[PDB]
Amino acid sequence: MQIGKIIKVSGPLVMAENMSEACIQDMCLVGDLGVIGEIIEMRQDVASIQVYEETSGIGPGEPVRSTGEALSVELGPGIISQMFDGIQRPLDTFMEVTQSNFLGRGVQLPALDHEKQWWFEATIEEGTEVSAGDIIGYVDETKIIQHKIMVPNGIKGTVQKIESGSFTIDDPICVIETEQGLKELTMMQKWPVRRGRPIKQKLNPDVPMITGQRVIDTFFPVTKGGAAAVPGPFGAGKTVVQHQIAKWSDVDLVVYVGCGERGNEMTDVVNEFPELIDPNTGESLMERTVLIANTSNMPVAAREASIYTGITIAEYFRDMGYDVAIMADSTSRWAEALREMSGRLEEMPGDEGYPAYLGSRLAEYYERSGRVIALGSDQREGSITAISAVSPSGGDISEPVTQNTLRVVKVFWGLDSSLAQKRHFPSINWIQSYSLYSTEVGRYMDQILQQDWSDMVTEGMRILQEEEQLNEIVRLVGIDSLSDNDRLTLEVAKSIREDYLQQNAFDDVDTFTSREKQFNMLKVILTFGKEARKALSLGAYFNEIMEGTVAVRERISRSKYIPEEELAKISSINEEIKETIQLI
Amino acid sequence: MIKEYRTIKEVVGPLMAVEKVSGVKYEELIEVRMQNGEIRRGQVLEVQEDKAMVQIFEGTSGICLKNSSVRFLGHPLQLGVSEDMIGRVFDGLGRPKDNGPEILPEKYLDINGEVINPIARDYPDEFIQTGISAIDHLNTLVRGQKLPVFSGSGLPHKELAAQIARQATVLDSSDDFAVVFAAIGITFEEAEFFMEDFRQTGAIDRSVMFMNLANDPAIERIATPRMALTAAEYLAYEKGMHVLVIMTDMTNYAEALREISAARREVPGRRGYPGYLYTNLATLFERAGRIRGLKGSVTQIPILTMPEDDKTHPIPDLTGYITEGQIILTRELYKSGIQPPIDVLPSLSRLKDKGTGAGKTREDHAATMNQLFAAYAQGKQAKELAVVLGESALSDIDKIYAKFAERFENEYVNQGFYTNRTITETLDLGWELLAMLPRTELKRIKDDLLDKYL
Amino acid sequence: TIKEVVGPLMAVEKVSGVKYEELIEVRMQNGEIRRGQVLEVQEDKAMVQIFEGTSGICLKNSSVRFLGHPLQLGVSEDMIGRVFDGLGRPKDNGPEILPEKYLDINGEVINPIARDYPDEFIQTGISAIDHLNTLVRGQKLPVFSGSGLPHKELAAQIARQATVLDSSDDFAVVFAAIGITFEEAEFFMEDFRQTGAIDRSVMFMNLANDPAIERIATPRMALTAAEYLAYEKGMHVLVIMTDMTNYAEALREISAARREVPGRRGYPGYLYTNLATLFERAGRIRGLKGSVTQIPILTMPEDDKTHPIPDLTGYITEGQIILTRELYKSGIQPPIDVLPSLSRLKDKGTGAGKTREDHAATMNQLFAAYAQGKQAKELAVVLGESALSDIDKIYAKFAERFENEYVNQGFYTNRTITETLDLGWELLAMLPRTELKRIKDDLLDK
Ligand SMILES: Nc1ncnc2c1ncn2[C@@H]1O[C@H](COP(=O)(O)OP(=O)(O)O)[C@@H](O)[C@H]1O
Ligand SMILES: [Mg+2]
Repeated sequence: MQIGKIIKVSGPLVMAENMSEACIQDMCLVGDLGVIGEIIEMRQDVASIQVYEETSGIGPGEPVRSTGEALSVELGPGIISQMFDGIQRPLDTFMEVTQSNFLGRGVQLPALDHEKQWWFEATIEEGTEVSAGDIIGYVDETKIIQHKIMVPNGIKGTVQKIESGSFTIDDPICVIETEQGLKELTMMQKWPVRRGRPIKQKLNPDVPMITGQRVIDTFFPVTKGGAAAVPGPFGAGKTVVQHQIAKWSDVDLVVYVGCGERGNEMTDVVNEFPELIDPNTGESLMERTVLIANTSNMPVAAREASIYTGITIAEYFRDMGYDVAIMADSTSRWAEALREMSGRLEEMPGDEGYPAYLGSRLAEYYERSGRVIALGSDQREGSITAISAVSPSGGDISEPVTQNTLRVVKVFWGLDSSLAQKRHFPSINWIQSYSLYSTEVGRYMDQILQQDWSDMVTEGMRILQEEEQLNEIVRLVGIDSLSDNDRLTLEVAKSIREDYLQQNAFDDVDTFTSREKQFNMLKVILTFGKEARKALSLGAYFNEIMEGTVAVRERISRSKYIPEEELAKISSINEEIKETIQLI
Repeated sequence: MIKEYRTIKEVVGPLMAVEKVSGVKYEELIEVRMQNGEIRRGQVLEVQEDKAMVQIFEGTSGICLKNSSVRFLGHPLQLGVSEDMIGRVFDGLGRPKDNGPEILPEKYLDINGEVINPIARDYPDEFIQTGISAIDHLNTLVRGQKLPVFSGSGLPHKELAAQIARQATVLDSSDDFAVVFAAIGITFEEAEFFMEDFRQTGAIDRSVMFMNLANDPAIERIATPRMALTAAEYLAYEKGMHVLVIMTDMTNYAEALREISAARREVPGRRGYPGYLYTNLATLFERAGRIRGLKGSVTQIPILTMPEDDKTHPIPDLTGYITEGQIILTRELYKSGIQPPIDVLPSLSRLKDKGTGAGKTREDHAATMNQLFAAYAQGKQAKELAVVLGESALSDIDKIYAKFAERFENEYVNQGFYTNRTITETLDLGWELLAMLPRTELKRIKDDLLDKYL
Repeated sequence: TIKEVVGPLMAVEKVSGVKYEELIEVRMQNGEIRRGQVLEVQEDKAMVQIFEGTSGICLKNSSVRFLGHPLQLGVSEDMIGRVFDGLGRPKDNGPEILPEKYLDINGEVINPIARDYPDEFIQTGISAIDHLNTLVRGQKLPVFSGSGLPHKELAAQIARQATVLDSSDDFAVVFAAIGITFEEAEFFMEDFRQTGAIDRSVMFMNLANDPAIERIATPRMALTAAEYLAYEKGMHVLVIMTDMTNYAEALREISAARREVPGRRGYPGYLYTNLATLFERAGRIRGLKGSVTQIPILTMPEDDKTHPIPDLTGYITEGQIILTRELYKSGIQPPIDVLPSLSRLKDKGTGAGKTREDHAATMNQLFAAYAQGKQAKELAVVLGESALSDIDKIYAKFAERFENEYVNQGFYTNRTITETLDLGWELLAMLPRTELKRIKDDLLDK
């Protein structure tokens, strides 16, 4: 191919001639070392290149080679349970091969293993007309996840040759007779991270996702193919939420993305995820997870394409017919990487120094998520659920990153600093937060549970809102200025906050709560309210009720710790409440 | 003779440079054929000598300077018009996206359109019964008027949009509105809400829709209103239809315009928005009105969300300077469960003079228009101090005003998102909406209509 | 060979094989020898900046030779106890160090998955830090200060009192002064000698009137020495750098020399990368004995937390230590405000086996009581301060005793972790047992 020639090295900027055959946004290897660069400008045969590694020691005369493609990702068998960076460099392979704890400058390693032998099981017969998305076979990459080999986009013709066998991702497995002629296919396909993968049709996300987090699944639920934003101050619990969602969501595959990130904070995901095991399968969390781990030390191009690298992978398994959940922490540090490039490209700055296309980039990202009909004859359905953490300065959400995010998403989990200092976690503001899936979800819930669940959530929200109104009266006038009915509502609302909204992510049992356990728990909290309400109407006094319900209220608070196999020990509280209140 | 240049000189970011060209004009539309078969639309921003600086809609990412072709079409951005646009759903550039029979357009029209001669204009005076009393009485809409709705994120302006589309029509006439809807830079689920509503009500069978999404190119978001208006002026000034145009969100349009401006390295004006924002928006809203000797009309209802609920923001401010009035939606009303949450005090209509007394109501309720304005003002000043402090200055001259508000916002202004009321009903309820204020309080010129009904 | 001499810059023709940031040597017309560094290089020419300046240089009769190598550090175990330049040159009238080898000052990039959990406790001797914002081995815990705030003394107190308990094997302190005055520089160098802290420390002193290119090389010089002592000598290395604001300002000057358009707030666009490249040269590493712990110190311009320098730093470092002007005007030493301060790894270095089993609870107790006591004082000022709750009254006197006795310990007072925790109980003993967030089994410490 064509080999460029450096004519200028100025900081991170490198100029090179003999680049007439190059294209814009192409990834290049700059200098003798072959460090990573990207073409940003082009004039005749002089290309302007941004280098995202140290350019120290590089000068004119040294060669420059183009990879013939923009920033892409290798998609095939051997991608699951791998830890990449923003530009999809195999971090594990880097430590095993180079035998060092560092990232060698100018070291090129393939993302996937190109020597490993996978058994390809052909499932399609020859003479069949194939199009993009059509499944020609599969590979058992994990015990549960079936890696389905699909026809790459742009390929359309007749299947000539195909057979099952043990191949690498380089070996040809299928030959398609096209209009051009013969085209060989392999188990791997390339795709640019900045381009969204084609679909057959976009659908509405109406299926609720079980996260195990009570405050989330009950009051502010997100659907499969939905999008949620988690803004807040530092130390509010953004990351803990991202963790809890990643390891409990009823989803086929998880794509976690460090944007990002703090050095000693990235360590947590890397070490903790391979240590978690689903009791049903005996498999580790990583075995259904593709991790993108970026420290702040990583190249800015990798930090900027971090969420686009992840969602491209998420789209890949989405087309296969799986439900994928992609986590982003933190998008503010992704936007900061975007802001850095804006200044380096010397563009006209928008709001707060961010590029003027910030709102578009965020829109492009979230509109690539959702419930879709994947390409292919099967017309199968897949989804991508995007959950992103936002880290605004001082917790002020009137900043560009948050506002532009809330404009394209429907779920907003606002973190409150005053709540985090009360050890009230997750610190989600039940008054300020919202979910535009609430009505549709409650409809789904009522059907699958055969309960009046949607009325329970509504009443639950009504009590919390009445609490807010009453608390102002408790501040202006005395606490003894409320009627017994007002005193009861505050006690019921207190139970909702402490026994339900509050959820310890580090407790062995409280870390997760299934859909049925949430129902029974909310049932006994509301049951206490109803019975005590009726009791007051029958002449009973407020103090007499509380003094005689110490034991049963004690049993309510600990209901969050009741094991999932003993859900009847939560349902039995309903009877104890009635009998206890009836005695009074 | 088909023109195509295969050598690109320079690509700097989103901008391009093509040399050795001739006969290339300003604002000319171009096409770039990628090496993978992809075709991208572009626009000639500037021409010097044998050179042409152009901008590509989908960006210049992945473009070679030796293995690409740039076709110059010899015409600006156009729209394919026909008799069969009604019932169809189009792109931001006028391409079918509803998977029906593709239409063979009769002709192609410049989406910039042409400026109506102010002498040839026919001043709007035909009353439109929107059904909503807050609009119909106090901020009256007229056929040919440009009357926008100023709202905020989370507020039911989408519900108000669909409502008006359902029940608005001209009195004592068989004329039915042909609705041209234009979604601008909104999400899929936002766009799906309109697609669903238009199908259930059957409004799709009498409408043209131009759906532009949020992750569509910024240039396409800019082109969408001009695409819709070209279709509107076509159906009106060539088919004789009375077209009702509804656009949302105009805030997205302005943000797209700001992004494009910075990409062209133009110096930002006030609050970082372009200096030509007034002019640019004026090339859209002035497309409304009527013409002498020509049947049909064009009525616009722009919709925008005010950033941080600030009315002094460039987007609603410059909109207010151009359009003939505005309808304001506030959260303080919406929090009271009011739908629509219309605040009549910041609201206005500039063409309500000839619309009133002609279509309605011979000063029957045209006259009380300035009273409910002036009375609700003091009714709010009174309610402000009487709530936070003690006994009002007067329970007959100062707290009487408070009585005429609370219910006359929970009832007089309430209405309903799927509820339709006639003007007669509105002027009926209105005389009953003065509940309860004595004959001392109504300080108007007449004693006639104070006796006919309560 | 010299084509142009523009200010501190220089244009040299006939460059071939000249690399970026390569060192040059200038032989002037009078025989004076000066060195420089390539800031920008093309085919026909290269732009360099002379360390000693360009004043008095004749363009016609001067010669320039290229060394074919960038800035290097002569590393050795004999660095301990030595005070160096910003360029690594001896500044203490001692013998020249015989180098084990010469290293690049840019270092290498640590693999994100090659890191270990922060584990051990570092006793800074300061109660506001060790207890409420604990420093952990491998952590990046910065100090956010302002113009006129005593971050100088705080840097001196930390570098003097910092120790590892109990394992005292190969602990060293690398100190880096960046673009500061001679007074502040002399204060540090004198304090290290008088206290004997010099015997286990390495210093790299860069002054304000040193060229901007030397100021930029200073953090890279110190961190290279640190990672040498850490990785190759298995030492527990603590790195302290101040002022980091001077570093960011130095970048602006070089960026303007290369005629680069300034980014947000006047700083180069690649500011984020540069700070991260420096700060992330820390943390425990899998399969390595020694480690690097960093305490970057910076002054926030106009005390603005939204300024690029402290804002970007927070996105890189695990927390921050805030110095406020209010506490300084009150006479609090150190003026650490514990409410906006944070350490994200503190739990990893406390508990049992490290510090004491009552560390975490009293921390949450002192924090909650100080916040509530701070709020009760506000009500007192606006209300009568006479009818306030009897329990609230104690909270106000607690918050006062917490700032004047606990936080205000002095700049030359060293507190062991036990002495810090014991004093915390004497403060918590002001309130009744019914107002605590500690467990009932914490009645062994009363
Ligand atoms: N669900 C939870 N259960 C228990 N502790 C929590 C929970 N969420 C947050 N925390 C505590 O709050 C702190 C905030 O952690 P992190 O998520 O990193 O904050 P942020 O990401 O908001 O800066 C953690 O150290 C953790 O101890
Ligand atoms: Mg976090």
